[PDB]
Amino acid sequence: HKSEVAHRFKDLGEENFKALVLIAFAQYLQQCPFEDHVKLVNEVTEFAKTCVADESAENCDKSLHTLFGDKLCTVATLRETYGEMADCCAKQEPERNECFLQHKDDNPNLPRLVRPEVDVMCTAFHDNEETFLKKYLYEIARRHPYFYAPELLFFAKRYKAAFTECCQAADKAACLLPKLDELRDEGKASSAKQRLKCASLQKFGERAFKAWAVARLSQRFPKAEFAEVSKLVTDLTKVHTECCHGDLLECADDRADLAKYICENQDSISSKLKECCEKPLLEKSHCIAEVENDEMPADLPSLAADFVESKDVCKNYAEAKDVFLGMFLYEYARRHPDYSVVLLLRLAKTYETTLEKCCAAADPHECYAKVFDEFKPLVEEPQNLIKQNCELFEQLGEYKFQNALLVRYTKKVPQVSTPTLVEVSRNLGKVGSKCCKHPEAKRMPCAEDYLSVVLNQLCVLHEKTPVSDRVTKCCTESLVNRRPCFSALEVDETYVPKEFNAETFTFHADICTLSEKERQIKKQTALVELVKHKPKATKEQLKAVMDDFAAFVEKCCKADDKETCFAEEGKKLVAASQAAL
Ligand SMILES: CCCCCCCCCCCCCCCC(=O)O
Ligand SMILES: CCCCCCCCCCCCCCCC(=O)O
Ligand SMILES: CCCCCCCCCCCCCCCC(=O)O
Repeated sequence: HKSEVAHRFKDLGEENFKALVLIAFAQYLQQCPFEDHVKLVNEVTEFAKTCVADESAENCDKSLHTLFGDKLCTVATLRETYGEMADCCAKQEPERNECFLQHKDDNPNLPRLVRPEVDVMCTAFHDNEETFLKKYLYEIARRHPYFYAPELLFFAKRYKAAFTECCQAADKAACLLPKLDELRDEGKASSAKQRLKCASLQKFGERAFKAWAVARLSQRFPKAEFAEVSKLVTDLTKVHTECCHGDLLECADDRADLAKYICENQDSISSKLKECCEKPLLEKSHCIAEVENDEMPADLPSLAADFVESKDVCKNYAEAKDVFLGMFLYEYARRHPDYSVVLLLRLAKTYETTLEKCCAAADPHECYAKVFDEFKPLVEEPQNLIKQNCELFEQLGEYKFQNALLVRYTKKVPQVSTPTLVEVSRNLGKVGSKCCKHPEAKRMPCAEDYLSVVLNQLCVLHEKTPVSDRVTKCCTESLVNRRPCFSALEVDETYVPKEFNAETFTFHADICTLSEKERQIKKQTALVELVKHKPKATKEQLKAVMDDFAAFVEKCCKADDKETCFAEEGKKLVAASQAAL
């Protein structure tokens, strides 16, 4: 490997290379139009081929970062369009690439990407599949310049498959529009997981990330020995640390080294890696990162002997505290793939707190004898919440569950924006649909994973437009204490009922012509404003108003002169409601 471009061209293949080069340029030159990028990509790609033919051909022995930066420095308009970015070109290499990284604009001033109609889309897809897809890949790459390029490429190919299938189905939109929604939401979620892992690492440090990773790796690979699990956690932590810094190639090399290491030591890690490890380099690490938990060994004893009963608990602990705590987490974790990672972490902190206390007390052995009892309420807490909220979802269906949640959280934090209360409640309810379909034992991991993105989105919005101290508390706590801080929120008894607005509770006959989605949203917005206006209102009372409201909408979406019914019956609904409440 005298030629890093040649070697990359050979590993990836022409198609993948072209796409990844496009994404890379799109992420740095975020205001250059599609056609400049296509020219760059073809220039780099002709050049690549030259080095494949002959690794000694001129400039082929240069560094990927060298060639990338030289090409950025060739763009004629660099100073006029990107100002400071052009000053990077004056640097010699190690710092030039670090300079360009710094001048990527996260969330730049760009107008929202409007979804064309299905038949406009499918026609452009048929008419010129290549430019349709790549022009859209360019549009996403340039608005998400830190999005890991191959994860973005993985998404692109699922769009290609979605268009391929649904554009030749005789009912185009009912096929395609759902798949575009799932992709849009997986995209925003995966993006938000990235941004969350990197802020947690910054705030709380390496130890806390390594704790989290021990728990997760141990659930995944319950047959690995501890020393193999800690080797992995150390390499994971180096990988995550380098990928947060956001340099594409340094992240991609670290991720490949780890995937390579895992695929070579498969029989010391998990038996479910065969297929991932037969895939090409581009896809290996991604496949492994999503692999199912291995089945745990049958012969697994109690943790009591090593962690509670053994004399030498304090001595083994004091000799390497984190190592001992990590062993405890490893042994607990691999027996419980049914626990959320953060429940495992509460348990480990409990074990830690008790050892710190007990190993300095008169009789340590007696002191930590019953440490396992302290785990019981922590375990039961999220289990019981899932029991209760999934029972509710079983009774109500998704929509009516979402409305239960609206009432619940509007009352707890009625200063929150109505649009925000509505979105997070809809979203919480979808977490019910997804997670309450699992058997009891998969439910906690499902909840943890989807709640972490609903609650980050929550805390992101609130950082920007603060509203409640209590919410800021829950948002700035450890990721281990986030969800339970939110669960501990109580009804705000300080809230002054908001003033009646007539317009707020006036409806027009165009609600009959909205989608199911749009109707629901306008009703749920009404429900929030209802609770915001009458916060002491009882569930029985609330029900009585929603039944009449529901009755009202039906009647006037059935009437000759729809709009008169809305103004006239509405006068009767509003006055009836104001009486009863
Ligand atoms: C002339 C410079 C052009 C830019 C070169 C683009 C580099 C793309 C390489 C990305 C490596 C992708 C391999 C996947 C690694 C992984 O996630 O496991
Ligand atoms: C392979 C060993 C890695 C190190 C393992 C350390 C285990 C620590 C257990 C306590 C978990 C606490 C999670 C973060 C909370 C805090 O920062 O106090
Ligand atoms: C911008 C600020 C937004 C704040 C929105 C507050 C609404 C509360 C959301 C908390 C729900 C999280 C799940 C907790 C489950 C439970 O109730 O036990």
